[PDB]
Amino acid sequence: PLAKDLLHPSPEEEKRKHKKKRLVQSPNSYFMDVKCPGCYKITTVFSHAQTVVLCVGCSTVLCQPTGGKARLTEGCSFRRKQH
Amino acid sequence: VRMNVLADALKSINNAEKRGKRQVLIRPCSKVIVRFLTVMMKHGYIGEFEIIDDHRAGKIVVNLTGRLNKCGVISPRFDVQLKDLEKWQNNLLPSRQFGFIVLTTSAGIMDHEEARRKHTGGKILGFFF
Amino acid sequence: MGRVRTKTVKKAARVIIEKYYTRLGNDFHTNKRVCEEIAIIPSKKLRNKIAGYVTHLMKRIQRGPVRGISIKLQEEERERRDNYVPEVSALDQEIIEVDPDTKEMLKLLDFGSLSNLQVTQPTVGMNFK
Amino acid sequence: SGALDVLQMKEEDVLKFLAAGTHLGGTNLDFQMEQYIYKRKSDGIYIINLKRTWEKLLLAARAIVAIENPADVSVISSRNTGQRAVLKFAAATGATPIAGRFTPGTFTNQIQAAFREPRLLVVTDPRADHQPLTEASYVNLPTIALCNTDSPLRYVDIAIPCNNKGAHSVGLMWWMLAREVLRMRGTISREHPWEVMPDLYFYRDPEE
Amino acid sequence: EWMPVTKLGRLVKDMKIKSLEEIYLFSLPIKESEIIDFFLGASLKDEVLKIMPVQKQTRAGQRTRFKAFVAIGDYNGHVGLGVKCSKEVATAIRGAIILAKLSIVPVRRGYWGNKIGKPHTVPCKVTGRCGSVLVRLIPAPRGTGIVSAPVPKKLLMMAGIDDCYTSARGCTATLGNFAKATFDAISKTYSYLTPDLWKETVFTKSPYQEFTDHLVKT
Amino acid sequence: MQNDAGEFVDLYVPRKCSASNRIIGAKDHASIQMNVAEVDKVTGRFNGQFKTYAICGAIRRMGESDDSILRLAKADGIVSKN
Amino acid sequence: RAKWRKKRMRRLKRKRRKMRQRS
Amino acid sequence: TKKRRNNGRAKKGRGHVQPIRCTNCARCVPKDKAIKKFVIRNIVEAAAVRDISEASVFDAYVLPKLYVKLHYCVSCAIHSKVVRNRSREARKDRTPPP
Amino acid sequence: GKCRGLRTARKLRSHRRDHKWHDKQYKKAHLGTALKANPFGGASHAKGIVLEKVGVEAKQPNSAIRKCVRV
RNA sequence: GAGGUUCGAAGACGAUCAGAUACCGUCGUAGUUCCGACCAUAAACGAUGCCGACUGGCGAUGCGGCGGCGUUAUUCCCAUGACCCGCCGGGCAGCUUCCGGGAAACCAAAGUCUUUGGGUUCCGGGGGGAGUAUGGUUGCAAAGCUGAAACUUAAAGGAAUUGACG
Ligand SMILES: [Mg+2]
Ligand SMILES: [Mg+2]
Ligand SMILES: [Mg+2]
Ligand SMILES: [Mg+2]
Ligand SMILES: [Mg+2]
Ligand SMILES: [Mg+2]
Ligand SMILES: [Mg+2]
Ligand SMILES: [Mg+2]
Repeated sequence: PLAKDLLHPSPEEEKRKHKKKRLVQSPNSYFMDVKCPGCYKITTVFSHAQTVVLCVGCSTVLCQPTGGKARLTEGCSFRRKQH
Repeated sequence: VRMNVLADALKSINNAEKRGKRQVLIRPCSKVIVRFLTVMMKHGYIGEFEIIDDHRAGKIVVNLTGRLNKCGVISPRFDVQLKDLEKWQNNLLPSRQFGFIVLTTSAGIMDHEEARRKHTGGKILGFFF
Repeated sequence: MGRVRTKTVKKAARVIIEKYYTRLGNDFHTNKRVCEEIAIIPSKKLRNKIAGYVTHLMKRIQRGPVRGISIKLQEEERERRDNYVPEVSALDQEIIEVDPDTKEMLKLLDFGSLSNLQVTQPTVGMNFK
Repeated sequence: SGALDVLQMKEEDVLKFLAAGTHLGGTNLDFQMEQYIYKRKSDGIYIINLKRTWEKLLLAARAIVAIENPADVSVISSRNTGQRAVLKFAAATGATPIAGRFTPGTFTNQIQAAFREPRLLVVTDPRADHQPLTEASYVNLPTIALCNTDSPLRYVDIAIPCNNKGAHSVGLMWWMLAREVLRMRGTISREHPWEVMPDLYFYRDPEE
Repeated sequence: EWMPVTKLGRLVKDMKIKSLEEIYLFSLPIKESEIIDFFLGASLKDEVLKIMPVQKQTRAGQRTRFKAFVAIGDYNGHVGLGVKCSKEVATAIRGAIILAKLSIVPVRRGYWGNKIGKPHTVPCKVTGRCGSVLVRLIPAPRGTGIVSAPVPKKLLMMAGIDDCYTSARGCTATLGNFAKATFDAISKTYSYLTPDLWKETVFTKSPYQEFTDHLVKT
Repeated sequence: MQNDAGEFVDLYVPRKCSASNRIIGAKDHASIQMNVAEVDKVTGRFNGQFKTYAICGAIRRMGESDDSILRLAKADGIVSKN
Repeated sequence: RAKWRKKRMRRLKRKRRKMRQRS
Repeated sequence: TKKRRNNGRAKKGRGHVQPIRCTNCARCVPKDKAIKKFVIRNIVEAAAVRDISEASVFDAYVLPKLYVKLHYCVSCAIHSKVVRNRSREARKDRTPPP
Repeated sequence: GKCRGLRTARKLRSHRRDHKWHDKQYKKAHLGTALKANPFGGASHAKGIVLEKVGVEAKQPNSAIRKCVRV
């Protein structure tokens, strides 16, 4: 109301805004660099997966896909932090 | 759909200044927008606007002031032949004492006064006053 | 049925009492001819009819004080009640029942004060649609 | 008001605000009041920022003080919790009180016993005593209010964000206003506290 | 003789406020017709517009009661419109003048185009509209006089507009809101926000505030 | 409003809301003009002068006024950095 | 009613078809 | 002159919606329209409760209830005083107040 | 709404054309009928022979006999 | 063409009524039921064209997503799932207000309109005559679609007001 400094919007109130509605359009998605228990190999899985992500090794299956984010299998880690 | 990107924008910067809104952003952006807003900047009709560069189209964010009663847009850009320029600025502006028909001639985008100093006609865009 | 009172009576009655609470009592025939003194009531019916509420308002007063009424003792009584006060109304000894978030408000203030903060239970919310 | 140095928030003051619960708002939130809040807890009770709560409090002070003749400040309460309060700042400042019914156009009418062309309102709840605010549209009446989180801000110069619900809290505000308005100019040191307690300011239920 | 009950009233009769421009400035409600009678003694000539008989219906015949409109102005800046309904014609008129008197406003007048001499017309093309009907007031080069229907001419001639072409429509017959639409036309001259204004206001005290000493009277 | 001879015509220059720059009516009775005092700088005490400060009707009936009081007040150094 | 005159004419015209078609 | 914004009807977001014939006039009405009482009347009523609770072979005994979904066309709803006919301001106030 | 475009000079002309066979005052003037129907063949006055004198009875609210001529 | 549960134009009687070829009764044909062709209209109604922009609140809910603080359960957790508390998109809706509209009733939109034009589709120009005549066309036909005039006519109408009678 009568004074919203649109150009310098505080970090919180872009994350409560639909991706394209923001001041600059950025995504709300991410890749995660995933461990899994058997192999030490790290796959570069994208959160919003669509497909089933299989291990570079073989046997294990990492990510069942669902509506939004991917369902990691049972006991496996991930790493956002980048860019 | 988005046919005319002025009408789009100018509605939303008339239509804030009624509510007394301090500043507004305009979603699509354009060259023509910038070039016609910078005209409004000179006669005072707005303050400094700061264009965001979303990689695609552009957004702008217009500092408003109280001063703009209305800005509108003549949607088809009729071709104004300099003899008509009067007959327009009669029936499209509140007085002969202020009010600015922004149009677009041979020598750039500008108000009607500046097309008259250079003695050119061209295509009407809109008007603020 | 026959007799509910008229506003010449209800108003005059209430206004005698406002002005002669001390003079009147809870009898009829006494305050009956008090009214002959302190007023110029022309008709005997009315003269007499007025000492109507003059009694019906004393029978009320002893039992209770009217929510809206004219009185001297009550106004005097009210002043006395107002003066009485605790030495500190809001001191609340030592230790206020404070939420952790409330503690957070103090931190932004940067003030430091004594207080244990407890947060407990599920976030039930309020009401049952 | 923004007390850059001297007329700062202090500590003895803050404990009052906490004790009475003047920061504990209502469950709900009229957006005009999202400037004056920091969190809601669980349950769903909003928390007013005692810093802003005060700045504003002085802001009303500056404005009442501004009034050259102190007896042309109307001070209203219709809800009872202010009834006592308003009389008591009114007596402290020498301002003019209206407790109970905001009576028919005391602002309009050159015939009713009460008119008054006062130059500032003060009100307990905009929500409740909501005539005088509206009559304050027909005269050029600024208007201080003792808003909650749940309170519309049609016609208020300035909103003091508080509880205005538990009598206990109300009084405090009618104090602090009274206090500041006499500290500013009047007849208090700044350094020393009052003769006057709060206890005087926040009503009594039928008790004795 | 007065008995000014309103403070704004008191200040007027003791040569305290100099010109009503000092009232309008602060947007204060005039509420005593005699005020405007101080402050525009003589001048202020008062023309009735219409005496239209309304009438409401009841178990026995029809209550008939008259509605007078009156226009007021000083051929120099200030004009007003008063509409009073009463049981009798002379009461209506007399007591409509009392309202018109109250509800007078100043009209800002401007200039054709060449910026010379004294102000003969309206600054902008203002419009004003009352329930359907609407009246537009177009600026006007000197000599043209007023170019309208009778009724807006009789309000504009009063305002001290010398020249204006108008454009009106709706149900222009319904005189009341022929005249009330072209009340709000000439009110909204001074609401027109032009470059000519556009300078931040210096600001000044107030009558209540300067003279607050004399109101608590001595 | 000058003319040829710099001649200030127009019987008054209206006030003008502080919050919208929008010109405040002749008969806009929901106008305000809030006078707000300053202090000595050290002790307290309104002594000196005055932050005058106007607002139209429309902004009041919108609900703002106090949003638009603060923002001005804290520009004018009365309020500060909450 | 409306419905019962639209139904009048849609009976009456049908008599002019019949009357006409004879000749 | 739209009387009820809603139309006394409670449709919105649809088209032809199940019709139901009334429990009095036998008159056809929509489901969203139509007044819908649902009576939980005791079988025995107020009087006989204690005749029957004496004569009962069993001890105590709760007694059953009829669960009828009454279901009136508006005609019979008004004629037989289920609803009434309110003021312009009142028409709106949709709460159900005992 | 209206068509508003810039190479729409016809859709407009041809719009404002036909939406005159819904005017009443032109469908007298431009159709045919009028010239065909009015005994006065588009002509201001006309001459004719008086074949008898006939009184006409005026329309209810005003009773009287009007005194006309069959021509 | 199949079938005949009820209801039920038409149709038969009983009453009611001055009469009732009506209502209220008792029968019951076409049809309502199915499968196959046509017909192409509703008060087919939100009496609101479709796309597109902008302008306030506040509650609710359907779906999806996202986040969190809960716990019932459910298991050692889990996964869940079921409740709670948030946010986000787009859905059906509600209230509230001197945005602003709006003849008015009213309308987050019927707002942005003498401060007149974002794109475009349709379509009305006093009432009847008349949705008639005639012409054309589709249809097996009811009818559908297209669709005049002479003549007459001063209001017909809409929104709200008091009345006054139900
Ligand atoms: Mg034959
Ligand atoms: Mg349907
Ligand atoms: Mg068959
Ligand atoms: Mg039957
Ligand atoms: Mg159709
Ligand atoms: Mg429309
Ligand atoms: Mg248009
Ligand atoms: Mg016609």
